[PDB]
Parts: sequence; C-alpha cells; structure tokens
Amino acid sequence: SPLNPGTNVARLAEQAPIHWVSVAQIENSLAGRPPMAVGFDIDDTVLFSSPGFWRGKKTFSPESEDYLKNPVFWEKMNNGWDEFSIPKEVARQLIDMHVRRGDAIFFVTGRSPTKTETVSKTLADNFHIPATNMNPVIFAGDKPGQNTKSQWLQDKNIRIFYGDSDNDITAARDVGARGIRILRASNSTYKPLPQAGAFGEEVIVNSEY
Amino acid sequence: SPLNPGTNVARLAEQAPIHWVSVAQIENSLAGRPPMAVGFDIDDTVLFSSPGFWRGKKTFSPESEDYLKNPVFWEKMNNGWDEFSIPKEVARQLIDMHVRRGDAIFFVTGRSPTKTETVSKTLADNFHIPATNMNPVIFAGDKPGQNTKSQWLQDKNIRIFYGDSDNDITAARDVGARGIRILRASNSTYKPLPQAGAFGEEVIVNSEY
Amino acid sequence: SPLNPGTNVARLAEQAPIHWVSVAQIENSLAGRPPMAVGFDIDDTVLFSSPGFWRGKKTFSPESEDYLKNPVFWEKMNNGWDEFSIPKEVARQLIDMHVRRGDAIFFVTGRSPTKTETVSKTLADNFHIPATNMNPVIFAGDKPGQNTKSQWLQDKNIRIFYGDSDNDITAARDVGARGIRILRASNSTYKPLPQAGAFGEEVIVNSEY
Amino acid sequence: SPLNPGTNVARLAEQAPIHWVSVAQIENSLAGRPPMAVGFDIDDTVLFSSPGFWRGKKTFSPESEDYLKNPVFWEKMNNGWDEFSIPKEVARQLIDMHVRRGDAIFFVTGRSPTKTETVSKTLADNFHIPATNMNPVIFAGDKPGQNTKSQWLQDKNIRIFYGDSDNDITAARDVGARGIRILRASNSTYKPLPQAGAFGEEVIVNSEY
Ligand SMILES: [Br-]
Ligand SMILES: [Br-]
Ligand SMILES: [Br-]
Ligand SMILES: [Br-]
Ligand SMILES: [Br-]
Ligand SMILES: [Br-]
Ligand SMILES: [Br-]
Ligand SMILES: [Br-]
Ligand SMILES: [Br-]
Ligand SMILES: [Br-]
Ligand SMILES: [Br-]
Ligand SMILES: [Br-]
Ligand SMILES: [Br-]
Ligand SMILES: [Br-]
Ligand SMILES: [Br-]
Ligand SMILES: [Br-]
Ligand SMILES: [Br-]
Ligand SMILES: [Br-]
Ligand SMILES: [Br-]
Ligand SMILES: [Br-]
Ligand SMILES: [Br-]
Ligand SMILES: [Br-]
Ligand SMILES: [Br-]
Ligand SMILES: [Br-]
Ligand SMILES: [Br-]
Ligand SMILES: [Br-]
Ligand SMILES: [Br-]
Ligand SMILES: [Br-]
Ligand SMILES: [Br-]
Ligand SMILES: [Br-]
Ligand SMILES: [Mg+2]
Ligand SMILES: [Mg+2]
Ligand SMILES: [Mg+2]
Ligand SMILES: [Mg+2]
Repeated sequence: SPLNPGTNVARLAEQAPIHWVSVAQIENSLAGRPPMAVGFDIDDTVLFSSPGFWRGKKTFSPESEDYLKNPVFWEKMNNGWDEFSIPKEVARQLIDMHVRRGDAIFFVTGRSPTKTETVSKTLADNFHIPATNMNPVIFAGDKPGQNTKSQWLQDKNIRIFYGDSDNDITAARDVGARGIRILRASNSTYKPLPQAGAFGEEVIVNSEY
Repeated sequence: SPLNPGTNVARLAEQAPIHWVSVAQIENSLAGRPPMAVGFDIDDTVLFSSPGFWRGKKTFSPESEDYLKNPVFWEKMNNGWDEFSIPKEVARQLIDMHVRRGDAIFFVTGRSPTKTETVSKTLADNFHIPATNMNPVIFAGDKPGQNTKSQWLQDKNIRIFYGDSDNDITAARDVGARGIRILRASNSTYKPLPQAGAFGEEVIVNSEY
Repeated sequence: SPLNPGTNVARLAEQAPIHWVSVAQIENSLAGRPPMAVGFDIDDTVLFSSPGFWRGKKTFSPESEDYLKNPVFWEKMNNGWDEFSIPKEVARQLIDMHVRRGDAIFFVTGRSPTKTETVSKTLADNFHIPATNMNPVIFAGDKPGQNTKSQWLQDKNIRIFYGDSDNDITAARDVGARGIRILRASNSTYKPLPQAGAFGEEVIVNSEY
Repeated sequence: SPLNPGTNVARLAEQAPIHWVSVAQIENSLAGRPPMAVGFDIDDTVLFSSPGFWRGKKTFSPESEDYLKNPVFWEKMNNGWDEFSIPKEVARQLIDMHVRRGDAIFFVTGRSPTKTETVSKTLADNFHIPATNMNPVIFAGDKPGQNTKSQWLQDKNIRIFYGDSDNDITAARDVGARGIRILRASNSTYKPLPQAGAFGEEVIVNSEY
C-alpha cells in the first residue's frame, strides 16, 4: 500500500445506500401505537461488554476462542464483569423512549446461561428501567432446554428487535418483527464488524456509542 | 472561526438520518411492475446546467436574479446553451434502467417556456433515449396557459418523480407518486443547496455527478 | 456488487492520511513574507471549464480525445467558451488573499496556445484581479516555441503553485516551489479524478467548488 | 431539531483542515534516525481504560468526579482494573514500529500515583515490549515530589510524545518535542472529546481503535 495514497472528492462524499434512522424518527413511526413488547440484544447493542470478553479471553484462552465454551468464563462474565461494561448512549435513548411509551422491555442474549446472573440487574440499574417495564434477561440458543432467539421473539410477541449482529436482524425478520440495526464500536474486540444495513433494514445513526 | 478547529471521531463518523438508496435498489423495488410513466426534473437532476445559468446571470443581470424573468435569456438557455450542460451519471443510470423496463420517460421543468426549445433533443441525444420511450419536455408552472408540475404528474400518471429541489419531492407527494431525491452538485450556481431527505424521502447515493 | 452492501463505523470514520489546510492557514503561514509571485493552473483549479471541454468533445470528436489536438477547438475554447466556465470559490478566496498581500498573480496553463485568447480577461474580470497584480495567462508545454510549466515557474520566481493535477504539484516540486493541491470536482468531465495528496503535499479542504 | 434534517453534498464531503498522518508516514519521517526516546500518554492513547474509570465512578462517586481524588479508587485502577482495559491497535502499531527502530519506550501518565502499580506490567505484556525497550510508567503531575509531564519529557530526552489530550500536545510543544495526536474513542467515558488537530499538530488516521 502506497505511502501517500491521496483521495478525491468522489470518495470523500461517497455514501453506502443505508436506510439510516434517528431515535426521534423511530418514536415518530410508533406514535399513537399502544404499549407493546420490544427487545434488545445485549452485547454491542446496549453494553460495550468487550472489557469482560477481553479479560475472559486473556485469562482462559489467549490462543483460541475456547473461553466462550468454558463455564468458568461465563460464571464471571454473567455475575459481575458487566460492572466494567460501558452502557451505550443510543440504548439509553431508546430505552427511555420505550419506557416513555409504556412498552415492555426484553433483553435477549446469546450468552451461555449460568446458575445465577446479575446482568438483568446491571441493565435495570444502568438504564433506569422501572420494574414494571423490565423483564429478566432471556438466554436464548440451541442447547437442550433453550428456545432460540426467534422462538423467544414469537413467544413474547416482541414487535421490534434492536441489535448489532446479522443474526439479530434475521431473527426479527423470521417472525415478522421489525429488526433495527445498531452499529458495533470499532474498538469492540468482536471482529470483523458486521455490515450494518446488509438486509436493507433500518440502521440507527451514530449508534456506536 | 479558529485557525486550527481540530476534530473528533464522533464528528468524523456522524451520519444524518437519510434514507439512501442505489439505482439497483430502486430497480429491484420495481421488479415485475409492468411499464409505467416516470418523470425527471432537468436542472441539477439530469443536467448540470449551471454553465448557461451562470452565463445568463453575468450577461443579463450581473447584479440581480432578473435574468430569470428575461425572455431573451430563456430563448438562449433553451435553444443551445444546454450544449454546455453536463449530463449527470446518476441520470444515465436511471434513464437506461427505465428504458430497460420499457417505461415512458417524462421531463417536467420549471424553466420559462419559449417559442422553440432544443432541450428535448439534447436530452434524447445525450441519454440515448429511444423515441418510443421519450416525450417532449413539459414546461410547467403557474403562468396562464400552464399547468403546475403536480397537475402534469397527475395528468401523465407519472409514478416516480426524480428531482433535486424540495418542490420536486412535494410535487410528487401531492399526487401520491414516489418522490426520489438527487443531490445538487456543490459547484452548482443555484444556492443554497437543498436539504436532500428533508421529507423522509429516498435519496440516491453519490448522485451529485 | 451486493444489493445491500451495508457499512460499519471503522469505514464511516476512516480518513486517508492527507495534509489538509485552509486558506486561513496558508495566509497565516505567509504572515510577514513581503510581496512574491504565485501561480495557478486554470482548469479545475480556478475554473470549472468542463462545459467547454464537453461541448468541444461532442462537436469535434464524439468518439475520441482528438478534439484536444484540434486547433479549431482551442480557438473556440480560449476565445469565449470560458463564459460558461464556473469560477471556483476556493480560487476567489485564494486570489483575494494573494491580492491583499500584494502578490503578483500568474496563471500557467497546459491548454494549446491560439492567435488570441480572452481567458486572461475572463479571469481578471471574474476574480476582480487589479491589473497591477494580474498577468496574462502563460500557455506552457513541450511544443517548439514553448517553455515547460516548470521553466515558467523558475522564470517568474513563482513560490506557490496551486493546481488539481499531479503535474501541477510535481512541476512545483521540480523548482523548489510550494505545490498546493485543489480537489477536482466529481462532475468534471476530466477523469479519473486525481489522487489529491499523492505526494504528501498540502490539499485545500472543500476545494471542489 | 427537525425530524428530517436532510443533508447536502457540501456537508457530505466537508473536511476539517487536519494534518492527518499514517504510522508508515511517521516511520518514514524517522528513517535513518538512530535509536531515540519516545513517549505515550496511557489513557485513550494506548489503553481504552474507560471500563475501570466507569466502574470507579459508579462505585465511589456516582454523582461527582470525586472518585478521581480518592486513593482507594486509584489503588484499584492501578493494580488490576487495567485487565479490562482494551489495547488500541494504533498503539500496537506504533509500539512495534518504535521497537523495530530500537527506540526507548516511555509511558507518562497523569494518573495519581499509588504504593504499587501493575500498569507497567500490563503494558509490557499486552504490547510485547522487550524489557530492554521498556521503562516503568512515569506518574507525572504537580503534587509535591512529582515532576510535571514536560519536566519528564525534558528529563528523559523524549523526542516524540503521543497522546489524545490537549495537555499531551502542549507538554510536547513546551520542551520542543514532536506532539502527535491520537483520537479518543467516542465510547470513552471521558468527555467532551478533545479537538484533535487544535494546535496544528499531526493527528494519526483511524486512531480511535
Ligand atoms: Br489458549
Ligand atoms: Br478455555
Ligand atoms: Br466480578
Ligand atoms: Br444519552
Ligand atoms: Br437458558
Ligand atoms: Br438462537
Ligand atoms: Br454479524
Ligand atoms: Br472490521
Ligand atoms: Br431493494
Ligand atoms: Br444587473
Ligand atoms: Br435581465
Ligand atoms: Br454512467
Ligand atoms: Br409548478
Ligand atoms: Br429546494
Ligand atoms: Br449551501
Ligand atoms: Br497555520
Ligand atoms: Br469522433
Ligand atoms: Br477533432
Ligand atoms: Br467565495
Ligand atoms: Br509543461
Ligand atoms: Br493527475
Ligand atoms: Br474517478
Ligand atoms: Br457521589
Ligand atoms: Br469519592
Ligand atoms: Br483487580
Ligand atoms: Br494491530
Ligand atoms: Br509519583
Ligand atoms: Br503534569
Ligand atoms: Br483535551
Ligand atoms: Br464529545
Ligand atoms: Mg450483539
Ligand atoms: Mg432541479
Ligand atoms: Mg487543472
Ligand atoms: Mg489520555
């Protein structure tokens, strides 16, 4: 790659054809809809939880991705390491908005389940979610005695699902929910970054922080 | 304004909430729709015609907007000065696409009408539009003996209207047609630049050239 | 290319490594330097002259670059077609700044020379350049009876050369003058766009209009 | 603020006049310079340490900035909470480059000093810094028995100082070192973001991650 690559104004102005939306446009699109159920992926959607995953990786499997199948990792990740996870502003805004509408708030995660979890609590506390709006984190997947994320969406009648990963958007699509994309921060340790907008879905502006 | 204003990454990554689309996405949204009528504003939508407007302003009214109510200007502008107008690439793609589909193509302009006009021919020539798809330019407005752009869109059953200006999109909105925005180039002499996406309409990416 | 390519925040925030400068920064870098000679390339540096080039190409050689070796083209281009050329705002700022400082202003072009030329006058008129600061356009090249752009910069003791093309900056580099890049507009008909900053030179921000 | 603010291509292409540089351009600028001393701010320069500061703040002073004057906070921040701090790629690249040159690597921080600190170790381990290149973190400030960051730069003959905050760049400027800016991540909890480039200094591209 050249030492001085230069640029040109076609590249400076170039836009990908993304359907960008704001929080205000989403609220507007819902105006006069009665209280409903909506859901959020957790990691890189409402929490920059990379610190915990990064400590996990270094502590348990510095040379592979095996820490993610290790129950001792998950016990720590789910029971306190979220105290170093940084709440996303986009999620504060969306959650306050959905609380303002009287909506029911669900969090649906692909994290491995553990005996106990204080994530539900970290989320109710960090985002000021009233007990009445709040629901215990749902641990979805394809282990025996789990339902998948789409089954949970169908089961909870979740109408809007917010998330950063392709599987978040497809899961919403599968059950006819509205999948709305959030940008993953470029300093996340989960890489490569997804291509936000890859299914033609709404992507929220400035949602990396 | 500071000599060294500096910047930051929230500002470098910031996106306005615009519904961007590509030509390809628009062609796909129309897949299996039979032939229909579509229309295009001219100036800064399919032709960068500032050269003639600029020449006009300097020649007839260096000091005002008066040239635009001068019939001697309009006669030069519509009978040759578009030989200096530069066709937009976005318009070559859109028009080739609509030709492919077998659509009827209309140009609806706010330019003042004149005895004769060679703009229709400049457009059929520059854009390789088959006579069968092509239609003479419609000069629309609020002069006696004119109909408005909206009435013309209703009259021709134009389903899609492309334009750079707010009135292009609202004229489409008036009659229930799909208004699609094209970016006016920053070197156009028509200023200020419109706020593309001001009505929540689709805006075509990279459509300034 | 995918219908929905999507994007990500590493790509939204990505910057090429360019030395951007403002007109204000350049004026400040010259603070308390006495009057000097500076020069400007014409086409896409101070005038968006694509209208005349475009008209030329269609009229004389729809199918080649031959129009550019046609004396009948050059006679039209240099004796009036610049009435359709659109002055760049960056050039109004730079030239007003250099006039302020009392600098001698040169235009050095690669256009083919002709019997007469009204480009010098178009530039003195459009840019309000005082006759005392102004100099007739220098037509430079490798034709017999010509000197090259570099020799002209050496000959006039031009300390700063502004231009959009690689040869503008390298001609400056050849003779030890400060080469400063201006962005060619994306609707110019001269393609491909140069890679501004390809030599580690300064590039003026927003200089496409 | 409007629900549909729109945009225009002047804004889409608009650039701040920053002197952006790459890691390769910096190495190139140093080529054939003998081994030297160079230094790095820590927080948001080589480590996204916001997780630790964010846990600190919530644990010790949820309603003020007093945690930053609390020694119990600093003992935890400096003795393990960096295990959740995320190394910046830009810092891996710069440190490997400066290690390749045989340079001496210093880290100079404004963190309050504590009895012990394992930050030096976290940094040597995460960035693979050979013992011979590595130096214990220097805790600078204006407490009694400290030297300021500029005094330390002068004292260690540090020739290049990398950092995200204005005080990093001014400290380098004060002693005639080369201050090079790194972009603070927009998900940092330390806000507002600095204006990278505010002294006309080099800013490294894409240095938020
Ligand atoms: Br391992
Ligand atoms: Br493991
Ligand atoms: Br813990
Ligand atoms: Br917020
Ligand atoms: Br479970
Ligand atoms: Br699942
Ligand atoms: Br993904
Ligand atoms: Br990536
Ligand atoms: Br589509
Ligand atoms: Br006048
Ligand atoms: Br007039
Ligand atoms: Br094209
Ligand atoms: Br009308
Ligand atoms: Br408008
Ligand atoms: Br404007
Ligand atoms: Br300056
Ligand atoms: Br030909
Ligand atoms: Br020819
Ligand atoms: Br101006
Ligand atoms: Br030459
Ligand atoms: Br070039
Ligand atoms: Br190009
Ligand atoms: Br407190
Ligand atoms: Br405290
Ligand atoms: Br610890
Ligand atoms: Br790296
Ligand atoms: Br100390
Ligand atoms: Br200090
Ligand atoms: Br700062
Ligand atoms: Br900020
Ligand atoms: Mg996620
Ligand atoms: Mg128009
Ligand atoms: Mg040029
Ligand atoms: Mg810092």
